[PDB]
Amino acid sequence: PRRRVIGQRKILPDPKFGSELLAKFVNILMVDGKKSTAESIVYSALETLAQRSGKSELEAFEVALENVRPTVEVKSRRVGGSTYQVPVEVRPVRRNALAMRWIVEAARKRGDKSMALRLANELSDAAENKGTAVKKREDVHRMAEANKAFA
Amino acid sequence: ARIAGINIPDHKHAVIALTSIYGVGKTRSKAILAAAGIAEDVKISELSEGQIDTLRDEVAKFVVEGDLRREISMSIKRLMDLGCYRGLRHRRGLPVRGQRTKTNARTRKGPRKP
Amino acid sequence: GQKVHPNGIRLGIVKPWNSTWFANTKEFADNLDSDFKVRQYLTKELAKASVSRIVIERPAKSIRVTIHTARPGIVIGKKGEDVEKLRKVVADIAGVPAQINIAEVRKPELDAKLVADSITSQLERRVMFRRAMKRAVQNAMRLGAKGIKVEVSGRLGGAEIARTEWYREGRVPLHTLRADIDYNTSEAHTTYGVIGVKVWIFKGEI
Amino acid sequence: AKQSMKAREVKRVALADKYFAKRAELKAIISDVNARWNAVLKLQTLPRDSSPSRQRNRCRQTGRPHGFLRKFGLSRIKVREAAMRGEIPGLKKASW
Amino acid sequence: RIRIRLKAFDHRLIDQATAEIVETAKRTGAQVRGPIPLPTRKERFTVLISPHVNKDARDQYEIRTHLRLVDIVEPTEKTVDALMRLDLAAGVDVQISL
Amino acid sequence: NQYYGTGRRKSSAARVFIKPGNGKIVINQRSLEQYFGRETARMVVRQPLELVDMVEKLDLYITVKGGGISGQAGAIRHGITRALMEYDESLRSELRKAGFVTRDARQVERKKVGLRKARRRPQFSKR
Amino acid sequence: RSLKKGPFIDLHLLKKVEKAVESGDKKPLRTWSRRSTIFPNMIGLTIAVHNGRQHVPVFVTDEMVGHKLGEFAPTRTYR
RNA sequence: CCGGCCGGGAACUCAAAGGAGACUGCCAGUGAUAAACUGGAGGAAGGUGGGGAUGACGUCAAGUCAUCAUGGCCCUUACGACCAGGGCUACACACGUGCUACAAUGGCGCAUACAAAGAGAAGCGACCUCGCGAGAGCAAGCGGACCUCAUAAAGUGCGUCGUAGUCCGGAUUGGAGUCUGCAACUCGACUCCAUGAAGUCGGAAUCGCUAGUAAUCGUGGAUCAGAAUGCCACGGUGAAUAC
Ligand SMILES: [Mg+2]
Ligand SMILES: [Mg+2]
Ligand SMILES: [Mg+2]
Ligand SMILES: [Mg+2]
Ligand SMILES: [Mg+2]
Ligand SMILES: [Mg+2]
Ligand SMILES: [Mg+2]
Ligand SMILES: [Mg+2]
Ligand SMILES: [Mg+2]
Ligand SMILES: [Mg+2]
Repeated sequence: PRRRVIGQRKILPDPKFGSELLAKFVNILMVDGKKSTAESIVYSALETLAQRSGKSELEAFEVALENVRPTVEVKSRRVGGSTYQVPVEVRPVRRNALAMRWIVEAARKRGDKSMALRLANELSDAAENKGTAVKKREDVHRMAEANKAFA
Repeated sequence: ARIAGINIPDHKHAVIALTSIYGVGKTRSKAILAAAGIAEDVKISELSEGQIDTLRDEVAKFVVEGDLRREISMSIKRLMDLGCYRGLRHRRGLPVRGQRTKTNARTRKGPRKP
Repeated sequence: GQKVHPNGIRLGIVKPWNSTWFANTKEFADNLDSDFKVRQYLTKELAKASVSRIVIERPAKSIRVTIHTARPGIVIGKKGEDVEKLRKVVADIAGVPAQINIAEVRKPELDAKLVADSITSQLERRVMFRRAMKRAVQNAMRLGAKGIKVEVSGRLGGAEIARTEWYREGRVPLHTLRADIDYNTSEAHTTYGVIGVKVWIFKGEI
Repeated sequence: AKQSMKAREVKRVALADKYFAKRAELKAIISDVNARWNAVLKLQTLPRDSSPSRQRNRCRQTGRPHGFLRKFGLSRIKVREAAMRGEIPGLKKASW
Repeated sequence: RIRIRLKAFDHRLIDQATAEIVETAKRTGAQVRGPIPLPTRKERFTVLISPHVNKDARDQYEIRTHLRLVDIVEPTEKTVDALMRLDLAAGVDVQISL
Repeated sequence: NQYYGTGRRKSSAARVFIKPGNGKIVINQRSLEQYFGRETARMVVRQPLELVDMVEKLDLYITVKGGGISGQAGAIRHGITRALMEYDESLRSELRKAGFVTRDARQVERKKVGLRKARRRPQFSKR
Repeated sequence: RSLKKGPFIDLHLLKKVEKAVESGDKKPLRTWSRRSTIFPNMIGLTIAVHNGRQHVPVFVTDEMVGHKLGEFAPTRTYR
């Protein structure tokens, strides 16, 4: 990205619900390239969220997710000697690229017995925005807006 | 549920439990639940004392626990007595089997200090 | 010290191979050495026979041996003698029997190895290294050569501190694989050290 | 690389087939379920250099005992010194 | 009834003793189940390039070995005189039996 | 006549034969399931019948060797759209748009001396 | 621990031990053969086992049997 | 004999020789009507398609007199040569590179699908039989798209384990062996039975990689009697991210 600007590879809208969104989710959660066993845990955790919320599938993900999405974020900036934390209103496409990055990240750092379990409770805490990841939204806003000044 | 050793184990699947003994390690275990003829994934619940003492006799067959320790130590003391290489090394607190000492001996050398 | 051998990288294309034979491991071994032994003995013999390149081929239980020289009648001797005393011991060395073929070297000033060898032969006669290189170069542009270059190396003349000094005249694309390039090599064993010659001769393309 | 060390290696191949391979085969069967008159092994009192595993494997031209290849019987150094003059049939810098 | 295995390191060549053998058959007696290509085995010798040190340098040479099959079905005593005494090609390896 | 399409992808190569009939699928003499219908991408072997219909209209007995679970299911996938050949080239346009027509030329890249594996570079420190 | 089918010992050492037994033990007994498996027929004797600079005296005993001579003649002096 | 297995079949898979194909050339946007870029078309492949080979003149008296060669130097009944045994494997430590982990995206048992690329006669070694096993005896085919190494592992099934220094992790050590080789004490590699350290994710600091890549999973090979967590090759599954 010095000069060679780029687009964004696109992935294969999810083998069950037909969404690209969840297809990035699985990947995010995927590890050592185990797609075979990746969605396995994502569907089962979307299954515990399924009826443990009733609300359904599609829409229960959409909300829980809706919370851990950030609107703004700071961005380093080494100028006259100092690093200068500069706020910048962040784009939609990433606005949840994180939200998912955090939601996944939040569940591994957790006590539940299994990944389906862990992941489930994160979505659910996030449903009522009171989980680890939602806090990462909070502390991200709280980081910018302190740099409210710079703009 | 005592058996063989001072040890008083049990409360999960069998084959696993038996490993508790200092002298049985999975194979000697499988072999005993088979030589005494008992289910191998069963807890002690349902497991009658009547069965437990049949096993107790099976393990009685090998040098487990206390005796094993002593016999195993006698083996090491014999070494040292003979003033051989494999013993000169036991006394000097370093790897017996040739492993390098120039680095990474640690396990057989105790946490490094000065 | 970071150029690919010019001959080597060509082989696949435009450049031949000075051993064509086939063998299957078990004998590939003994074979390779047999070769070294013939190119060894023959070079020390045909030293002053301006020999430019000696090819070898074993066809089933035979060894042929071809000899590119620029003085055929010296290699051959009196109506066929020298060829014998050679052939003889050449077939003796390789064990299996041997013919021998004397290829004539047309316009030797174009044969790299024969150029180097002269530059070498001269430095040991004790001649101005600069002069020799320049002579060599010309006689080649003279006879066509769409390019050439020779460089020597170290204790050039005497210098306790060693040099190289090249001399490119014409064209010499050591990157173009089509390019016919004849590259070879000769060292001179002087009284003050060992000077190494590399000659490139650019002959065309396709 | 040091005549003497070369020479050593030649006498090694020499004896390697005088006794061993030949006379030493009397140990393969002489030590198999044929039971015992223990003279059987004892007989390993022969030249020492007479065993084949005692042969190093040296560059056929220079004697270098490292970087050797059974195909060409040469050190990687000489392999390439010849490779780039054809010298080795069918052998060329390759890619893929 | 008689197949001749064929191998040499150079390809712009092996299929020339091939199409010579095959030709020096059909014209004569004849038959020949066409010349078959067959897996060319390729040895790969990769060695350190520096006289000393620099394990990251190295040359990567190879040796392609090419095969050709032949297979002649009608052994005409004439075609036998055609394989024999009409042949050569120093760098090629021929195998008459199997 | 047997109306055929090859198709192949990374190390695998599948041959897809077509013949109007049912909604049954043979591969290496297997049920769509008994080979990998019940693993990652059963849905993709069928896939090449989306904007082009079947549900039980046309038949397909195939084979395939080389590569793996998803290479073999990619190879076949190619061969189907390739066999839809015969049934005109009207349908072989939204098969472009589908992407199914292309040959996924992504190969395993070599392990190249000096590295650990193609790209992977030996970690280094200066001192 | 190796050997499996026919324990090993050098001939010169073995017949250096009958040059003692039937004859009575002489002074210490020199062999460089640190490979040889120690035998019962050696108990009570002393074998001088080379280690680099000299031969270390070793009184064979009712349990140095299976082991080698080299096992009782340290080769690396570390103080 | 439900075994491409036998007739055949020359279609297909492949095999290896020879061919065409991609040029910013086509529409268009941008840009000075230019170069170029960008988007679209068709196309297996669009913008040097993917990768490799190829490393200019030169910089570091950079590395190599131990691969070899060689000027000078020095030893020469010793600085040379031969033999045994030892040593290069030492061990308060420090640093570099790596391998194995701390575990349920996992361990375990049983069932079970799908590779690629190499290797080989002083070789690869089937089959059978013995041995829990490593291995062993006997013995076929194979100079090899035929035969052998050779049952890929991740994966998917069931089941079990239920967050514990654990059914995680396997160091260390004891005991008993197996094979190579005159020879496994120093110091070989494997195996069976016990043994079950540290380790619950790693301070300051720091590295790799932009796509079939990283990450992970197995496979072969050169050296080699024997001795790979190294090295060189191979395909399996398969990301994230670039304002
Ligand atoms: Mg350490
Ligand atoms: Mg010398
Ligand atoms: Mg050796
Ligand atoms: Mg890979
Ligand atoms: Mg310098
Ligand atoms: Mg230096
Ligand atoms: Mg000299
Ligand atoms: Mg050393
Ligand atoms: Mg375990
Ligand atoms: Mg971990």
